[PDB]
Amino acid sequence: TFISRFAPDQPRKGADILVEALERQGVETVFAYPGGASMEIHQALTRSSSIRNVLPRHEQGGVFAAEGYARSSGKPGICIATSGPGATNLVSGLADALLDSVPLVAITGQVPRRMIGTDAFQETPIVEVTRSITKHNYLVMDVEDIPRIIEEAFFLATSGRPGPVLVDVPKDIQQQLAIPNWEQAMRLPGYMSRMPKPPEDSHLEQIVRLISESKKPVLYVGGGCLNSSDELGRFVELTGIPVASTLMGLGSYPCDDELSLHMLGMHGTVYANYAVEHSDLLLAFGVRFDDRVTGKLEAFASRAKIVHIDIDSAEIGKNKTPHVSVCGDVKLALQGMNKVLENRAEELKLDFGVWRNELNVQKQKFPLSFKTFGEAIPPQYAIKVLDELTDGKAIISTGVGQHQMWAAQFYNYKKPRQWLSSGGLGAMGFGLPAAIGASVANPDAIVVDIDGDGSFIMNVQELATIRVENLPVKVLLLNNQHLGMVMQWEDRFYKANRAHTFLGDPAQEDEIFPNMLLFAAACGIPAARVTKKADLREAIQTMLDTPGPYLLDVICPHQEHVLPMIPSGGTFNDVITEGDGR
Amino acid sequence: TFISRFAPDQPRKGADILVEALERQGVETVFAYPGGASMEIHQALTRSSSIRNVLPRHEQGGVFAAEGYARSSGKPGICIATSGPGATNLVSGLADALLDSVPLVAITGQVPRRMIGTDAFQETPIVEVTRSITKHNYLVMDVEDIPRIIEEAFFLATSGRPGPVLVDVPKDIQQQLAIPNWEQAMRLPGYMSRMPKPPEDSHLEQIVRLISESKKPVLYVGGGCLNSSDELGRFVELTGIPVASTLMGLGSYPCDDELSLHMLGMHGTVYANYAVEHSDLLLAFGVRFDDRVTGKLEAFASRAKIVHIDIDSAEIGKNKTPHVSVCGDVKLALQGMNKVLENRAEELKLDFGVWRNELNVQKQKFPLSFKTFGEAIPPQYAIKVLDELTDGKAIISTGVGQHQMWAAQFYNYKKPRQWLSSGGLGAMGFGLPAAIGASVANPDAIVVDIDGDGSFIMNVQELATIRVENLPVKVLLLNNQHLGMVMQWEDRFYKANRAHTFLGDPAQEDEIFPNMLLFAAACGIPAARVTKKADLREAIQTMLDTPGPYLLDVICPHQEHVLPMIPSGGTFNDVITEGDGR
Amino acid sequence: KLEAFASRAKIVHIDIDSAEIGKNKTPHVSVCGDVKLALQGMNKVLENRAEELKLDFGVWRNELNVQKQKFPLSFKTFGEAIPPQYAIKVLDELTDGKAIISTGVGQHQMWAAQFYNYKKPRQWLSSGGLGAMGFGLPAAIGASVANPDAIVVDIDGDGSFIMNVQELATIRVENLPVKVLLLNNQHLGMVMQWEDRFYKANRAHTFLGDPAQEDEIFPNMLLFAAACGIPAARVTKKADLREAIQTMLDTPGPYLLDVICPHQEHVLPMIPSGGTFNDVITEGDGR
Ligand SMILES: Cc1cc2nc3c(=O)[nH]c(=O)nc-3n(C[C@H](O)[C@H](O)[C@H](O)COP(=O)(O)OP(=O)(O)OC[C@H]3O[C@@H](n4cnc5c(N)ncnc54)[C@H](O)[C@@H]3O)c2cc1C
Ligand SMILES: Cc1cc2nc3c(=O)[nH]c(=O)nc-3n(C[C@H](O)[C@H](O)[C@H](O)COP(=O)(O)OP(=O)(O)OC[C@H]3O[C@@H](n4cnc5c(N)ncnc54)[C@H](O)[C@@H]3O)c2cc1C
Ligand SMILES: CCCOc1nn(C(=O)NS(=O)(=O)c2ccccc2C(=O)OC)c(=O)n1C
Ligand SMILES: CCCOc1nn(C(=O)NS(=O)(=O)c2ccccc2C(=O)OC)c(=O)n1C
Ligand SMILES: Cc1ncc(Cn2c(C)c(CCOP(=O)(O)OP(=O)(O)O)sc2=O)c(N)n1
Ligand SMILES: Cc1ncc(Cn2c(C)c(CCOP(=O)(O)OP(=O)(O)O)sc2=O)c(N)n1
Ligand SMILES: Cc1ncc(Cn2c(C)c(CCOP(=O)(O)OP(=O)(O)O)sc2=O)c(N)n1
Ligand SMILES: [K+]
Ligand SMILES: [Mg+2]
Ligand SMILES: [Mg+2]
Ligand SMILES: [Mg+2]
Repeated sequence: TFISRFAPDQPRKGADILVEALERQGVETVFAYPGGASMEIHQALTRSSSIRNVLPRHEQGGVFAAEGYARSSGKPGICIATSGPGATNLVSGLADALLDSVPLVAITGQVPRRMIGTDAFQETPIVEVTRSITKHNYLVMDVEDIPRIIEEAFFLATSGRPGPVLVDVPKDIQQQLAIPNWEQAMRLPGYMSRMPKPPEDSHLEQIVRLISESKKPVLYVGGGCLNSSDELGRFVELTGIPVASTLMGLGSYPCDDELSLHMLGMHGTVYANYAVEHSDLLLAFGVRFDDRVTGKLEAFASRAKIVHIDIDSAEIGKNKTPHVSVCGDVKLALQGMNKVLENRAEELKLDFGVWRNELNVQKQKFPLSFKTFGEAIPPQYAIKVLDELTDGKAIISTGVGQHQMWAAQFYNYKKPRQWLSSGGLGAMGFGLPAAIGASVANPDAIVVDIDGDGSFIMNVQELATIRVENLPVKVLLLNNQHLGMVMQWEDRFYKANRAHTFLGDPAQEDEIFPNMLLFAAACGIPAARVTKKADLREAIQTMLDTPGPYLLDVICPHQEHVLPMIPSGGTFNDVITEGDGR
Repeated sequence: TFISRFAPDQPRKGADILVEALERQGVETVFAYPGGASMEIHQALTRSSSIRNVLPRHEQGGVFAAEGYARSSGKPGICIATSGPGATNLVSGLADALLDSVPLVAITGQVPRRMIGTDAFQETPIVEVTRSITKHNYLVMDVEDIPRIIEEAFFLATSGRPGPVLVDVPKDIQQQLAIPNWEQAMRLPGYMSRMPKPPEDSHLEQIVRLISESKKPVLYVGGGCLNSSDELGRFVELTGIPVASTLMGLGSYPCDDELSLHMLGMHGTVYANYAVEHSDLLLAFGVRFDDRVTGKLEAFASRAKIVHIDIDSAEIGKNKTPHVSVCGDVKLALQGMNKVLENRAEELKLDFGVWRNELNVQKQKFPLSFKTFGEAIPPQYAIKVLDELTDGKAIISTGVGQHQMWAAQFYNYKKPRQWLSSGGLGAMGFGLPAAIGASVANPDAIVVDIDGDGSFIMNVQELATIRVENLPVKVLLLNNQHLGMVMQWEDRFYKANRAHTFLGDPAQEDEIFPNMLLFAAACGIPAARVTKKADLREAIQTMLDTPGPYLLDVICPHQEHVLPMIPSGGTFNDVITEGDGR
Repeated sequence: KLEAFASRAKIVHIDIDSAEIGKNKTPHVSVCGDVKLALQGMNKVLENRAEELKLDFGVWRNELNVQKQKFPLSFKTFGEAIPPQYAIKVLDELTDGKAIISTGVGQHQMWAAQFYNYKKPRQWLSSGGLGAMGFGLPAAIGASVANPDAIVVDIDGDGSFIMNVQELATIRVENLPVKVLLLNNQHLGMVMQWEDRFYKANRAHTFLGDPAQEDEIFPNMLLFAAACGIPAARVTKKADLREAIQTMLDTPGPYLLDVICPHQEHVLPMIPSGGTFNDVITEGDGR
C-alpha cells in the first residue's frame, strides 16, 4: 500500500502530482538538469524522500546516463529537462534509445499553455521534433491528465518492444492546484489489443520439429534475449546448438562457454559468420536482422530454414522472410520449448556433435588475433587484461569506433546487462555518461568505461558529475590520437587519405593531445598514463584497487585495424582477415 | 568568372559537385565533423584549396561555431555533420539559429537512398525531426539536384528573414558520377513572389508625419537593424529620438552615445522601460515584440502610436497591433526617411529636447548600479574593466544566465555584430563555440567569451579546437559556483529553496570546483585565477596582452541578483530595483 | 473473433504485401510474393510428385457436402411478391453467368454475391473495403467502356442508385449498353436489418419513400430513366419477372428495370460482428 505525503482531499501542485506519480511507479532515481520551465518539478523533487536526483553537467549527459541506468538494470531510465535548449539536448539520447529499444521516460518542462506557438522564451515544439524518434510522446494539456499520462508513459516504455517516451509538461500545469485520481484507466485500447498472446503450442512444436530434422543448427541471439538468460541456457543444454550473438545480445549466453560462437556480423568472428553461412536451421531469437549482421540479404543464411521469434510483428518478415515465426515473448517461447525438449529428450536423440566439430575447426584455424609491436600496447590485449583482473564480472560501457569493437571482441561477458553500448545509432560520447547511470543503478558493481579519445572528450564534462556523486567509475581510455574507425575506412577505400581524422595538435605531433590526465585532475579524479605494455597489468590493477573514480590513459598505436571485416553489403566470401595501416 | 578544378565535360562525384557548389557561393570556411555518411564530402573538401575546415570536438560545438561565424560577419554559417548521432547533435543549434534569425546552412550526410526508412545503421529521419526548427530543409534524391538545392538553400538562409536551412545528402548520391549544371533556375516561385517590395513613399511619409506630431518619441531597435548601423545613426541625427535596443540589437546604435537608452525589457534599464511606458510614438524597427521585452502586452506602450517595420509580414500584428506599418527592409526604409527628413528639415523644426531631458532625469535617478563587498569581485565591475581595456571594440560572446545580462548591461558596444548571444532559445554552452566561429571570421579582432561556470563546462571540449586552430580566443569566466539565474528565481519565488543549483563539490564547499585552470592546461591553454578585486585589472590586462588563447577564472559572489527586474508578464510599475540573496 | 478463426488449422499465407503477413493472424508458413508465381511453382511439384503424393481429401469433401446439403443458401417466396434472391438467380440463368455485375452496397450487394455464380474473375465489381454507396452505376459505365461487347448489369438498391443517378445522362450520351437491375425495397435495407436485431426494430431515418404516400413507390425511378432517354419498366408480380429481365437484356442499349421487393427480407446467414462460427444466425427476418 502506497503512502502519500499529502491528504487524499488536499489540493496540490501539478508538479507534486507528477513526482508522486513517479513514486507510485517505483522510481528511485532521476537525471534532471534544472531550468525555468521545470523549476516547479525540481522544487517538488526536493520534497520527495524516495526519489534522488543526479545532476548532470549537460542534458545529453543526463539522458545517456538514464540509458546506462536502464540498460544495466532492466528498469526504465528517467531524465528530466527544461524547455527549449534543455529539451533539444535530449534528442540524440531519445533516438539512441529508440533504435536500441531501451525503456526510457523523458519529462520536459514547457512554456505556459497560452504561450505555446507564439515563439515564446525558450520554446521548442519538442513533441513535433521527437515524434519520429520516440515510441510515443505526450503534451499534457490539463493537470488532471498527469496521473493517466505518466502511467501510460511507463507502460508504453516498458511493455512490448521497449522504447523512449517523452512527456511535455507546460509550466502553468505544474503550478495548478488539483486533487489527483490514481484509479483512472489508461486510454490505450489499440495498443493493448495488439499485445502479443502467449506463444501457442502449435508454433512451438513446429520449431522443435525443425530442430530434430536439422543437422547444422545455429542460434542467432540478440537484444531481445537480455531477460531470458536462464531460459536460453536451459535451451542450449537440451539441444547443444551453438550460439552466435549480436552486438546488443552479448552476455545473454556466456561468451566464455564452449558452445559460444561469440559475435557475428561485420566485425564478428570468422567461425560465427561461417556457422550462419552454412547452417540449415537459423534460430533468430530477439533480433532484427540488421545490415551490420546480414550484409547482402540474399546471401545471408541462404541454405537455412529460418525461425524468427520477435515481440514486434513489424520485424517479422521485414528484411528476411522466415519459414517459421512466433510473435511474442522469447522468454515464454523458450520456457514452452524447454518443457517439450525435456519430456521428449529420449525420443529426440539430438546430437549435433559433427556440426559442432566442424565449427571448432574453423575456430581453430580462424581465431580472434592481434599483433604485439615491441613495447607498444595492443588495445585488444589491454581489454583482455581487464577481463582477467575483473574476472569477467564488470559492467562495461563503451564509446563508438574501433575500441567499441575490441571491447566486444576481447571481453567475455558472463551475464546480460554487463555490456552497455550504442548499437543502432552508434552515438559517440555515450560511454562515460552510461557508466554513470550504471554505477548509480549498481552501487556494488565494477563499472568500467572503455572509451576512445574522440568519444571521451565529447561529454568530458560529466567527470564533474562522477566526483560530486562519488561514483566508483573506472575509465579505461584507449588513446590512439585519431578517429580510429573512420581512419580505417580511409586506409581501405580512400588510399589512406586523411580527412580531418587526427585529434592531436599538428604543432606538436608526437605529444599526446589533449592531456586527459589534467581533465581528471580538474575534477579531482585520480589518474595515470601507461605507454609500455610491460607496465599495463600493474596500471589496470591500480585503477581497480584505488577506491572511487579513476582514469587510466592507455596509449595505443593508431595503425591498428579492426579484424575480421565483412565490407558493407558484402557476403561471407568477402571477409577480410589480414591487413592494417603500416 | 569562377574557375573549376574539373573540366566542363568531366564527370565527378556528387560530393565534389557539392563542394564546388559551396565554392561558387563564396564559402571559405566550414565546421565539419567526419563520419561514415559524410566521408565522401570530407574527401572532397581536402581537394578544395579555397575551403578550410575547422574540426570541432562535438557537432553541437560545430553548429554553434557556425552561428558565431554568421553573427559576427553577416555571412551564412556552414556546418557539416554525418548521419544519425551527428545530425541529431545539430538540433539545438538549428533551433537557436531559427529563433534568433541567423543565416545558417547545415549539410548532413545520410544513409544510401534505398536504405532509408529501414532503421539502418546510423539512420535518423533528420528532415522530419528538423522541419519545425528550420526555415526550410531538403532531402536530395538525385545528384543532378545538388547545384539547384545548394543555391536555394543559401538563398533562403540569407534572404528575407534569415534562418537555418538543412540539406540531407544520401551517401550514394555523394558517390555518383555526374556533370553538374550551374545555369539552372531555382524552384521557389511562391517565396520569391512574397518577397517584400522596396518601401513605398506613401508609408514613409506617414511615419514622418507622425514624428512631427509627436512629443515623446522612442526608438525600439532590434536584431533587424544589424545591417543598418549607418542609416540608423543618420536617422537619429535628423530626429533626435532616443534609442532603446533589445538583447539582439545591441550595437546597432552606439551604447555609449548620449541618446542611447541602452537595453529595455525584463532586465533593461529603468529609463529605457520608462521611455516606452510614457511614449506617444513607438518606432519599432527590426523587432518582434518578445515577451521578455513587453511583459503584459496591454500595458506595453499603452499611450503610444506604434510604428512597426519588419521584413516578415507574419510578425506585423502578431502580438501588438501597430497604427502604422511597413513590410520591408528597415535599411531601405531608413534611407527613404532620411532623404525626406533632410529635405524638409527647416520645415520640420524637430525638437524633442524636453522629452530627452525628462528621460535624463530618470537616467540620473535610476542608473545601472552594483555593490562592492570588501575585496570580492563584482562581475559587473569585471565586465566594465574589460570594456575600458578593450576600448569597447572587442567581440563578445556569452553563455546564458546572470553573466549574460551583466555582459549586455555593462559593456558599451559601439558597432553591431560585436555582441554574440543566444536570445530566443537561450542555449547554454553557446559562448565558447561562438567565440571560435567569430575568431575564424575575424582573425584580427579581440574575441572574448564572457561565460558562466555552468555554461562553460557544457562545451568545454572545444578548448581543444581553440589550441589546435591557434585562435586568439580569450575566456573571461565569471565563476559563482552556481546556476545563477535559476538561483535568483529560487530566492524570489521559492523562499531561496535550493533545487540542484550548486555546481561545486558538497564534500568541499569552499573549494572551487571544478578547477577550470586544469581544463585549460589540458589543452595547452595558458590560464590564471583572480579572487581579489585589487588584482583584477592587471589580470584582465595579462589575458589580453598574452598572445593566443587565454582563460581567466574570475571568482564572484553567488548572492548577486540581476537588477533591475520586471517579473514575467508584469508591467513597468512592477519593476524591482533593490534586493539580492544576502 | 480472430482467436476463434481457423483455431485448429496450420495457416499458410501468400501475400505480395509483407505488411499484411502477420498483421491479424500469425501464419505458420508464409510466402511474400506473387501468388500467381507461387501457384505455378507448386503446380510443377504437385504434377511431378503426383504418384508419390496420393492426395485424397474425399472424406473431408464429403463432410462438407453434408453441411452443404443441410445448410444451403435459401429464401422464402411470399405470394406473388418478388424475392430479390430469385431475381438475381433468374438473371444468372438468362445471362448464362457470363455477365459483368456491378453493385451498390447493402442487402442487394450480398444477394448479388450469393445468388449469382461468377465463372471468371473481373465479372464481380463491388466496393468491399470502404463499402461506398453510389458505386454501382458509375462502375458499370467504366466496365462497359472497357468491355464494349460484354453484358454489363448494375444490380443496385434504391438508396445507392439515387446517389449518382445523374450518371444516367452519361450512359445515354455515350450510348453504353448498361443494364440496371434495381432492387427497390423503399428502405435502407442493411441498416434496417440491424435495427430489427439490435434496436428492437426502431426506425431511425431508414425509409426512403414519401410518408405522405406510404404505399406509393417513391421516387419514380422510371421517370429518372425517361429524363435521360433511357427505356425503362417496372415489375411487381413474380410471375412477370422472367419476361421483364429478358426484355431488359434483349432491348438494345441502356435499360432500367425497377424490381419491387419486400423490405422485410434479412440477409442470411449472418455471423455477428466480432462473433464466432457458433454465433451464426440461420433463421429470422422482419415480419
Ligand atoms: C561501430 C559499430 C559496429 C557494429 N558492428 C556490428 C557487428 O559486427 N555485429 C553485430 O551484431 N552488430 C554490430 N553493430 C550493431 C548493430 O548496428 C545493431 O545494433 C545490432 O546488430 C542489432 O541488434 P539486434 O539484432 O540484436 O536487435 P536489437 O536492436 O537489440 O532489438 C531487439 C529485437 O528483439 C525484439 N525483442 C525485444 N524484446 C523481445 C522479447 N522480450 N521477446 C522477443 N523479442 C524481443 C525487438 O523487437 C527487436 O526486434 C555495430 C554498431 C556500431 C556502432
Ligand atoms: C536569460 C535571457 C534574458 C533575456 N532578457 C531580455 C531583456 O531583458 N531585454 C531584451 O530585449 N531581450 C531579452 N532576452 C532576449 C529575448 O528573448 C529575445 O531574444 C529578444 O528580446 C528578441 O529580439 P528582437 O525583438 O530584436 O527580434 P529578433 O529576434 O532579433 O528578430 C529580428 C526581427 O526583425 C526582423 N527583421 C530581420 N531583418 C530585418 C530587416 N532587414 N528589415 C526589417 N526587419 C527585419 C525579423 O523578421 C524579426 O522579426 C533575454 C534572453 C535570455 C536568454
Ligand atoms: C532572465 C530571466 C529568464 O529566467 C526565467 N524566465 N522564466 C519565465 O519567464 N517563466 S514563465 O512561466 O513566466 C514564461 C512566460 C512566458 C514565456 C515563457 C516562460 C517560461 O516558462 O520560460 C522558462 C523563468 O522561469 N526563468 C528561470
Ligand atoms: C564498424 C563499421 C562502421 O563504420 C562504417 N560503416 N559505413 C557504412 O556502412 N557505409 S554504407 O554506405 O555502406 C551504409 C550501408 C547501409 C546502411 C548505412 C550505411 C552508412 O552510410 O553508414 C554510415 C561507413 O561508411 N563507416 C565509416
Ligand atoms: C556523435 C558522432 N559523430 C560521428 C560518428 C561517426 N563515427 C566516428 C567519428 C568514430 C570515431 C570514434 O573515435 P574514437 O577515438 O572515440 O574511437 P576509436 O579511435 O576507437 O575509433 S566512430 C564512428 O562511426 C558517431 N558514431 N557519432
Ligand atoms: C542547455 C540549457 N539548460 C538550461 C537552461 C536554463 N538556464 C540555466 C540552467 C541557467 C544558469 C546558467 O548558469 P551559468 O553559471 O552558466 O551562468 P550564471 O551563473 O551567470 O547564471 S540560465 C537559464 O536560463 C538553458 N538556458 N540552457
Ligand atoms: C455513402 C454511404 N453512406 C452510408 C453507408 C452505410 N450503409 C447504408 C446506408 C446502406 C443501405 C443501402 O441502401 P440500398 O437501398 O441502396 O441497398 P439495400 O436496401 O439492399 O441495403 S448499406 C451500408 O452499409 C455507406 N456504405 N455508404
Ligand atoms: K560536451
Ligand atoms: Mg581514437
Ligand atoms: Mg554560474
Ligand atoms: Mg433499398
